[PDB]
Amino acid sequence: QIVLTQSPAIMSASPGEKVTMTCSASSSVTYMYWYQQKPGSSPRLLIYDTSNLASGVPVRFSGSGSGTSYSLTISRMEAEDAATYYCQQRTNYPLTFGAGTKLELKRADAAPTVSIFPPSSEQLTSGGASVVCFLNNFYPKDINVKWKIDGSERQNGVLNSWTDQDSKDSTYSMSSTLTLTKDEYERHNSYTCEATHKTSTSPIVKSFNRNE
Amino acid sequence: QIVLTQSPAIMSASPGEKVTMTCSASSSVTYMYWYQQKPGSSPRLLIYDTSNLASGVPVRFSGSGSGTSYSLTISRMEAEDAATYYCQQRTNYPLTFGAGTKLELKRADAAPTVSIFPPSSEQLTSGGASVVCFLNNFYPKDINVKWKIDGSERQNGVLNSWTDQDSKDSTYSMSSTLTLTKDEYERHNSYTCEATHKTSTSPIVKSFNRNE
Amino acid sequence: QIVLTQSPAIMSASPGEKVTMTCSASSSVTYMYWYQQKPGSSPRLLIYDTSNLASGVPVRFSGSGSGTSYSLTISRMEAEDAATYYCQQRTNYPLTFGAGTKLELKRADAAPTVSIFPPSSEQLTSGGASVVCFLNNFYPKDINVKWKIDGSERQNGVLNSWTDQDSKDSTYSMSSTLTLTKDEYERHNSYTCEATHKTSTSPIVKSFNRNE
Amino acid sequence: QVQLQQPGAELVRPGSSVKLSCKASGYTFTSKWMHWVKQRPIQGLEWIGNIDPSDSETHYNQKFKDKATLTVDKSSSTAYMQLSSLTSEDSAVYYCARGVTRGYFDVWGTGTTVTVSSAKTTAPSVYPLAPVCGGTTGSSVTLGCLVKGYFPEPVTLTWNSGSLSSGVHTFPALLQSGLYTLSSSVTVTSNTWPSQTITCNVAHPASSTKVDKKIEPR
Amino acid sequence: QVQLQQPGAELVRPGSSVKLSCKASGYTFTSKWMHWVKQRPIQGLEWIGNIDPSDSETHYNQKFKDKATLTVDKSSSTAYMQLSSLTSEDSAVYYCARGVTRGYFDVWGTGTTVTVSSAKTTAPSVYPLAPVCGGTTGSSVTLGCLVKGYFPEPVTLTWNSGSLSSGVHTFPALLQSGLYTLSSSVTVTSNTWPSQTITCNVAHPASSTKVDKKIEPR
Amino acid sequence: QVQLQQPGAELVRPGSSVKLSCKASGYTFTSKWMHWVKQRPIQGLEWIGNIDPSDSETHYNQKFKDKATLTVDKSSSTAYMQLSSLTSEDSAVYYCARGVTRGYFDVWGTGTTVTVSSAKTTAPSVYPLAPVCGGTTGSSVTLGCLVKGYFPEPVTLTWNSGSLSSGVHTFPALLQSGLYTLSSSVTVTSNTWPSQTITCNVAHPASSTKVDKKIEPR
Repeated sequence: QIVLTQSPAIMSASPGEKVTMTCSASSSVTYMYWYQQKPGSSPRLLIYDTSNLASGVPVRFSGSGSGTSYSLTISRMEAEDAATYYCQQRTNYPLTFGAGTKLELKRADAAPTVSIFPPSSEQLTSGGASVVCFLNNFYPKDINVKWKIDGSERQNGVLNSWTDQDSKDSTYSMSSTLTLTKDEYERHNSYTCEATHKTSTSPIVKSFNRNE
Repeated sequence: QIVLTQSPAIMSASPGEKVTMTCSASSSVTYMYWYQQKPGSSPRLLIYDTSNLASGVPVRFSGSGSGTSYSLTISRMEAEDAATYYCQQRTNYPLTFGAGTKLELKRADAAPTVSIFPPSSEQLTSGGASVVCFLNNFYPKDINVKWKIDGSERQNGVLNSWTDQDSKDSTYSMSSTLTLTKDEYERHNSYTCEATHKTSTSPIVKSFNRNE
Repeated sequence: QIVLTQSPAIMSASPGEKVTMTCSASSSVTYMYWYQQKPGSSPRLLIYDTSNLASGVPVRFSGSGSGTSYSLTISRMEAEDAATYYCQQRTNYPLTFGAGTKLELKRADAAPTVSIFPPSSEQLTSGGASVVCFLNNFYPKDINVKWKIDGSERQNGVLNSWTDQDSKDSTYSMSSTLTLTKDEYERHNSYTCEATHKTSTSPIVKSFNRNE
Repeated sequence: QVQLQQPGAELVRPGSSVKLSCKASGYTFTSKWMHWVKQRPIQGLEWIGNIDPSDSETHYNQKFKDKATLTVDKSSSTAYMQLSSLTSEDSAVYYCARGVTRGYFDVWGTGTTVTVSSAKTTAPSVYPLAPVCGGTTGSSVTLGCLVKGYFPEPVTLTWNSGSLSSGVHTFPALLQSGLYTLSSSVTVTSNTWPSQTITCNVAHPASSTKVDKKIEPR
Repeated sequence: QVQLQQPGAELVRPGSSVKLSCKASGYTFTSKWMHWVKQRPIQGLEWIGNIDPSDSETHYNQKFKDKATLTVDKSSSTAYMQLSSLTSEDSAVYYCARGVTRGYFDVWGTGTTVTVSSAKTTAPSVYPLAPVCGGTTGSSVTLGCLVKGYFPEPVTLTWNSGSLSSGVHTFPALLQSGLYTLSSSVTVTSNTWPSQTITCNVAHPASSTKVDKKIEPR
Repeated sequence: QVQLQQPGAELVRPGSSVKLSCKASGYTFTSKWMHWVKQRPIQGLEWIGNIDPSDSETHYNQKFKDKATLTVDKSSSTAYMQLSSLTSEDSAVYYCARGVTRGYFDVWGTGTTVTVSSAKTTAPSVYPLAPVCGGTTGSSVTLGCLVKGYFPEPVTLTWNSGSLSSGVHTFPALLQSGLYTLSSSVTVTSNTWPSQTITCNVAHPASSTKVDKKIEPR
């Protein structure tokens, strides 16, 4: 019945430095358990009974704490450690997990690359028109999209999907797609997708015209 | 009679990381004392006799050292710790303080917002003319102002006042005001206040015209 | 016969923070030795027999490790510590060194200043023409140069020389020089040297014309 | 050694029931506790219950009664979990888990993704995405392949039958009223396109579809 | 518990004298040492001296003789400090301080700000600051209220009688030949101004002034 | 105390031999091991061998036989090293080194730079670098002095006979087919040039050259 809060929610650390992750319990807890989950894979046990390590766990992970405050410490951050980490408790059945500390790998500031695509003739045949705007290779994850039709902003019918952090260059990529009807698409001419990133206040602008 | 130098003078640290502050004495000292002063409040005792903590002091502050070199260490930096910290000595009567280590809170680079204001008609009635240029929300504190009248720079009669770091967004704000007479104001037309910040080499320029 | 790899190759650390440098051996080693070499000076012994310090070595350097993995740790980084550090082994005669961990001092991002110079009349007398482009005061060291003649890129005959990190402002400077013949120089008019730095994606462009 | 195999995905309409299994090997099944955990997109891990086959002990999370009924087959070999109710709330990844006594887990199963939806299995579409009429800025051209309106997951998207893989960003699908929408981008130099052939290939096992769409210049 | 109350501010001309006090409660006054500390803008904390009422022990900083004369009233209750000379150098914040023996301090007083100036008490002015003729760039409009030529400190500046407080930057006053100058900025959206009323309110207790100035569009 | 002096630079053609020496003082020469180390630009430190004069023990690196022949003169005083082969591979900085037994070093010598080249000793040129025709952007003007085609190293470049040193960047020379090329930049304000005289001074000891070139405006 105990509620476990893991802090912070999103971690950003560079390879080769000390990493301290913390979990906090509502009331007194006797033993703590930690779990690692890499993207697209089953979770695994790292630490059991507050401090002891599981078999197969590399010598860099450490755990400590008591009562309400507990910590998982990584002495030296490695590339294969970029994963989500979870709190785990008992002596209160349930038997609950934490929110999940997402350890993300640090990268030097990256600027997004934008490519806007007009709706295909095959979709315009069916009666639908989806304008796809690709936002590729940027750091960090947080970014804002703004669809502008003839200057006026559009909010409904927008689809936004992000990718997980890349294993090679450690950058994020997202796909922005606005869905419209054949009638709604042909009424207007200019279509713009704007990217508002932390790297620059000036929006990265890619646009096209329908009549052309 | 001992001179105590605290180093560094201005500290910049992000929440949740180790903070080491140092004080250095001219000659041998037996015991050291540390004092915290938050903006707009009376100072208080943190550490007494080099290492012992005062009553009411949160469990994160620590002290150590000997002879000439002494240190105050904060294991984990919190938001309510942004304050000025002072050295304190005896066995040499006086009985002197250090310069004062100003612990400022760290924030992601912020760009200044500029708003220039023409002198009010109420002041122009009296015979004075003050052109006020507000520089709002920027990080860090260090910034340069440049008043340009018709292109030519003005240096005398300039008033510059800074604010303390904000509790919510952790940004600095300053007020630039140039005072002129009614005769000096009406002789020229163009009035410009330029902001030279670390964020961008290009000055943030806001200006107006008198005749308009 | 043991191969020693020092990691990383180039270190970047700010004054007043913990510095951990590591050397790795091919097989088991009994004792390790470390060597400091400042630019334009003879190397010197810092650590002998894994942990013991040499005479004259300041109290901030430390060493530890065993078997294959060994470390040199600097507790607090100082300005006079910016040097190349080398691994050293025996019990395997040779008696080999590591690659060399270059400890470089950290500085707040600096933008390059470019000055392009046309070939002197004294050299044009001999029949040669060297266009010199100076790239001064930038951080970090890594930068790209691009010579453009009338728009077209030139790659052969380019000479690039870097300086060591400055002791005062901690910035790098490089000299780019393209060598051409009197015939090759007078056939074209426009000459451009472009600087591609990490600070800005937009190249810093300085150019001139021959006929003018 | 210790392996806890469980089927890929189950797709069942609201109201009806699902019987999940977990084929356990690498250890003595009747010795160690078997636990079950539910994981949702952005809500975290939720523990359901656990069975000991010994000594038959069946624990449950009070919030999961009586949505889950746990039983164990011991011959053969597996641990069973029946979900009775089935609502849109139930749509999540369900994990098998081994543990030595209450209450922590050593090894986790492959995980079965359960999708509770009234939607029917449908074939994909596949559309070619070509750059603006004229030329692309720079030296690197960007191409795309849009797959709109398909159920259920997944779809295998490969460029040039498997000859192109470098610089490819495949974006995860999102639910849009019963039918998924997936997109993928590829960045190559201007010397390869449109001089050489580039084709996006999409296959859907649930509908037996094989589409090869060539990106023609506008 | 332990509280060391002392008056707000004292304003005395050069040449004359000041008698500072410190009302002590929460502990036995006659048991613990009483210290006095002077703090200047950008020069740091400077210790003046300390009295023990027991056992009457009065220590002084050699640099502060005989500018300060320390005495203690024990009935009532307070610790006194008379500054004799008074120059522009003396203008600082003076702190009361409790301590157990020499020479460190546990609890500090509220602090009395002393201003040594030949200037006379004067009423404020208050001026409305309006943006450029036409329109403001963006969606957020910026307004100001300039208070020029007042003595002494402080001045309470509130927007809309206390209804507006979010996004307000009040800038500290600076000394400009006997009379202070203070400014304050406020950032609000264009849908509120000039559709709704915005008024800056300034009150000065030393002159009994109450000014409400409405920012009219140019 | 302990000093290991060795000559500046040696310049010998391919095929012929070099005899390096190391004048040792500050300690008993016949007590501590003498080691020799080769350092190349971007390849790291390479240990060559070591002699004990006691007890005459001469160790060698297997990769350095028989390119190096180590002998010791004990009177006088020095440790000798003869390089027999000499190729373009040998061009490096050779270090003297003291150590107590095998196999680490306490104190290092000044280092002798050896250049194996078929090139002949040649005089420098010196050329004045003036900014663009008209004016320079900003307030700080930039001037240069290009030295092209000289052998061997080094060249001493000073501005205004030694009166100008602030804001001067001297760039290391690079090998360009037998003859070196060196450049240096200087940043000064527009009020000094061309109002005052600026002159770059270059001296080459191997050719007995002294050039003073004045930068005239274009």
